[PDB]
Amino acid sequence: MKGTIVGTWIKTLRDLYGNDVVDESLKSVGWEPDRVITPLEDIDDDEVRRIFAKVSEKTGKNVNEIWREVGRQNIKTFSEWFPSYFAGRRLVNFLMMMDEVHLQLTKMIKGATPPRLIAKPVAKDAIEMEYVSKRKMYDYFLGLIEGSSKFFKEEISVEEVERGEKDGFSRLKVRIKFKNPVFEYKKN
Ligand code: HEM
Repeated sequence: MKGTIVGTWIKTLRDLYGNDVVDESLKSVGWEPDRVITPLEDIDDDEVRRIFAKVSEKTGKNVNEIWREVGRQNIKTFSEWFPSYFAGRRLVNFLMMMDEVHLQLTKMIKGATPPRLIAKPVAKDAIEMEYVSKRKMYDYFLGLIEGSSKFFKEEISVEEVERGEKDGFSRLKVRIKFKNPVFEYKKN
């Protein structure tokens, strides 16, 4: 997992559960105190899993609930650390550019496996976004979407269209419907 992104999760976990829980969890995996992660750094997915397992143990909360809460709260963290991706954008534009952003931020990582997040308009007021990744981080995915709605102050309804798993890849397709129209038909 891209290091700086794990960095956002650490900050978000501190916001949710406190420095004691987080410090203890990072200590359990040998994380240097006040460790600063650099842009080219990659952090083992298993290390991330172990950090979250410790937070779960200490807070008594199920790991899936933690990922859901982290997703909901991490958008704020992203808006502070990566402000350029939010400036002058509407929620629909933000969501539609995510697939490209994830490809961009993982390009120079050995064995890059970013999640695919292809979104496609399906109506004047809705898009279908399909999460595809071997990591099966459904709760985090859904949480970020909810947090994005809150950050952009644009109400949406989210319905699952379908989910599945094949050859190690998990997929979750959701239909995101906006209160007001966001698209209009134009000649192709
Ligand atoms: C400006 C905001 C965002 C940035 C900069 C960003 C960046 C990233 C990056 C680089 C990773 C690491 C991937 C890897 O190392 O393979 C990641 C993970 C992830 N991102 Fe984002 N992300 C943002 C917003 C979102 C949003 C809005 C969604 C979903 C609607 C999303 C869904 C995910 C998921 C589910 C993962 C977890 C890894 C996986 O499932 O395979 N991200 N993000």
